[PDB]
Amino acid sequence: GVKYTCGACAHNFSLNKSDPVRCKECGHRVIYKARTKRMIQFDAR
Amino acid sequence: LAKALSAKQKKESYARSVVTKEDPEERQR
Amino acid sequence: GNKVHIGKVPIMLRSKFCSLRTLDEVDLYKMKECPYDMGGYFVIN
Amino acid sequence: MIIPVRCFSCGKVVGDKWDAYLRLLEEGKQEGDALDELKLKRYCCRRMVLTHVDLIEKFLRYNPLEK
Amino acid sequence: WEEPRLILDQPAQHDNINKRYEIRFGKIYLSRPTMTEADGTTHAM
Amino acid sequence: SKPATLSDINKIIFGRTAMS
Amino acid sequence: VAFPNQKEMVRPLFVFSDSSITHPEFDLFLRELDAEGLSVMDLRDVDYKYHQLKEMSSRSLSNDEVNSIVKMKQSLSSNTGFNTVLKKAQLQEELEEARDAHDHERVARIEAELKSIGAES
Ligand SMILES: [Zn+2]
Ligand SMILES: [Zn+2]
Repeated sequence: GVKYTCGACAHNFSLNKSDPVRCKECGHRVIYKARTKRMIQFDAR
Repeated sequence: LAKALSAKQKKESYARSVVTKEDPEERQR
Repeated sequence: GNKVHIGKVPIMLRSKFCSLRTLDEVDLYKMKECPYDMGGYFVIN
Repeated sequence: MIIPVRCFSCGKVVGDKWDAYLRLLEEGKQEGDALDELKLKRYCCRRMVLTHVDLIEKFLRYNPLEK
Repeated sequence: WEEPRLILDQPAQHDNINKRYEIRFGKIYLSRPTMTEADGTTHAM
Repeated sequence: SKPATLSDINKIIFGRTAMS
Repeated sequence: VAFPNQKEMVRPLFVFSDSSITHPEFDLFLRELDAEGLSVMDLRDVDYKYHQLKEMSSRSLSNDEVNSIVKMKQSLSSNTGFNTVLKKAQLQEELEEARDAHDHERVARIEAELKSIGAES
């Protein structure tokens, strides 16, 4: 349901709150959440 | 004599390196 | 009578027993280490 | 980090002259002569290009975090 | 090697047998830093 | 024992992305 | 895999297409099955396969299974920068162990291997 990204090989996957926190392909122990989908706006000042 | 005494104190290495392949506490447990 | 593990000693960074001593400039970048970092400290927790 | 778009003091556009400045320095011109060639007369504008450090080249050497 | 010899003696009489128990400390071995995970695997840190 | 229809086979479609 | 009319064939995974099976394709498959004299999969078996796929897709992997998959892909791994740096560091540690043990034969092989792996750009 929620996207992640591996800290080593930059691979994208998903977790279901029951898998171990690991990369699928290279088995890194460090993963990062993906950027949101909400609209992002700045005032250019 | 100067060469021998200068190079005698240059060699100093007591600790020997090793490779750990498992968790050290395995023997204890 | 063989090798008995007597404890773990913290390693000073960029010393002879650190992993970053050998790494060249490119692998230092791949390891996310700054080449301007000089070492001389320890990482506890 | 990267060349500022405008001069801080007066607001002249200096962000389009970095590559030309590097080219002129490559050809062997002195820094003052290169700044003269780029028509930067006021020393406020000359300071912007003369003292800039390009840090983005160091930041780009780290592998991208998303692919 | 400052105090390389621990010594325990026991003049057992229970035929007098004087028993000395002693342990010697030898070489020190060091390794590169390693990380041990909860699942039991190890890898270079 | 009934024959499988098209929708039944479509329920078990396993794509190349799913295979990977 | 195997076509009904044709013979058995070993194919890689990428040959299959994500697009759904069309009506003439399934009709031709049924005609090939009738020509060979075979039947279609039962609805109970279809439901069993569907439950198997849903269970496998919704399964949660264990630590040992994840490590086995990682080791399998590492065996499949031709090259990866992080893994090359880790292997070079491990080789350097093995080299210092061999040097400290006064093993003049192993250290030459490790140096040759490092020279082959190295020379980056
Ligand atoms: Zn990964
Ligand atoms: Zn100005």
